[PDB]
Amino acid sequence: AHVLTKDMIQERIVALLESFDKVNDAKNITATANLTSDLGLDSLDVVEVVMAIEEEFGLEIPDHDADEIKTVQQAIDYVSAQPAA
Amino acid sequence: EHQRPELVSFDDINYNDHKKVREAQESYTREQFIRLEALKTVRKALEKCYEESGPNHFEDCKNLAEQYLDMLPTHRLQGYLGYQRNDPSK
Amino acid sequence: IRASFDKAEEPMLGDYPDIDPFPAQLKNPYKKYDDQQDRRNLEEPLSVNDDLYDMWSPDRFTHFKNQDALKYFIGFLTIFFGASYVATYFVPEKAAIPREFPYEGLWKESGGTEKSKAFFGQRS
Amino acid sequence: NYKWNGPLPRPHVSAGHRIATKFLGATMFFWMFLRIKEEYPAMLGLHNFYPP
Amino acid sequence: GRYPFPKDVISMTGGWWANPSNWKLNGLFATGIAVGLALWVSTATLPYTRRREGITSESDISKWNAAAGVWRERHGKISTGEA
Amino acid sequence: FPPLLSQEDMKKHKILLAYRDRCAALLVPLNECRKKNYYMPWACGHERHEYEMCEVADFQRRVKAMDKLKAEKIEQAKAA
Repeated sequence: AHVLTKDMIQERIVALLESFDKVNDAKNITATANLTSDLGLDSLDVVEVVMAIEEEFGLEIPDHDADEIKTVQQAIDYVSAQPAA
Repeated sequence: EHQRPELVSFDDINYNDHKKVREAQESYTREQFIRLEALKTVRKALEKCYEESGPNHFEDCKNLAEQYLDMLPTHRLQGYLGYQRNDPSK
Repeated sequence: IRASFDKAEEPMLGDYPDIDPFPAQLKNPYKKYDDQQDRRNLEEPLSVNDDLYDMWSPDRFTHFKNQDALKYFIGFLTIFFGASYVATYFVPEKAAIPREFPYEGLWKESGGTEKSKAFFGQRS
Repeated sequence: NYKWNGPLPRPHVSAGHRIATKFLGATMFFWMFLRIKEEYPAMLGLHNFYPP
Repeated sequence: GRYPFPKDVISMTGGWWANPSNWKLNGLFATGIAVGLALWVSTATLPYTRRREGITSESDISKWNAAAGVWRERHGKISTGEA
Repeated sequence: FPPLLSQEDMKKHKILLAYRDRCAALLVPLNECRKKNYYMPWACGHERHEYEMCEVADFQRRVKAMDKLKAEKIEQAKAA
């Protein structure tokens, strides 16, 4: 078997947003950055981001938590809160 | 021990004493089981015909098979009441 | 309220609150109720005729309308059986004879009698 | 997990499974080439039974 | 997974993960029953088994058909196909 | 064209209902041939080829029968 870790969740989201094109930069990204302002993402762009977030993690999420994860650390702690890796 | 009590009809037994009436009921009962054993025995033989025959059972024991199917409506429990509660030729 | 019998059960109650029934299976699962097994928060006013809106109620498929889907099923029936009956007019006959049998069709072999030959006999 | 968002490596399978793949895949087409050859007039459909 | 389970209840199946310590020992008993069951049954069922084809003679069954004819002629029975 | 069996010959070897015809003569050792082996398909092939050839020769007269069945079927349409 295999067990998820924190830094796995970290490096996945970092390398995830490295492959996206409407990001601002490749060096601005932190563990505490805003998705919207610190990465230049739109209201509509972040939804495509979260779509890739849910597909790449495997796990799917509702719309209720969709505007809950507006910064990177919120999304990391969210996905680490679920036991389905 | 294999005892054999006698057979008593329901005709001319004076339906007031319980002795002859109950004996006649039990006689017409046990004799009906004797009649049933013919059906059971011919079934036991007919299946053995089917066991040995294989394909040609159609012509080996057709008479045994229709013997079974003819005995079927006339070999069962039928009640002592029906002959007791009624009289033919009347 | 919702269905026919639901409105045909309204004038019975005298002190029940008459809530709107809704199938709990068709509530979304991602809301976090008390009973996660039944998508049900604790002090929820149950429906008159609860057990057709339980999770233990039958499934109640949601894509097609019931009355609409009945038409699709009978259409599948018709397109099978009618065209199969049409193919009975379009069938070609076969090329050989059905095969015959000796001993006057083996009527003696399937038991039988000369009197009972009519209920036997295969292509003598 | 060493690679993220790059080319995935060649997978590592053990020898005992891949030899069984080679074995059963050999036997399958070998058995085919037996049976097709052995019934090649019949299996393909030939020598019709209708008198000319 | 190995989530924690309440060890208080005793089930006939054992429960969640029944791995009792003397399984090498108790298996010596039950299999000793099991083998000891089967050969004890197989002998006991032995006189109740028989060979299906060839238990009696054809002559017996043909004479039984003869007895069928003797019965049926006395009852005066038409064939199945006579009308 | 193998000869027809006797009546006791059908009654002896316990030949199945559908199999009892003119062509049954090659059958009664064939199954017996099969009794020597254990129904293994690589064995006893020449005699099943014989039984088949018997039956294909029967098939050709089955077809020539069904051919003969149709000329008067045309002639009945030629009644007008």
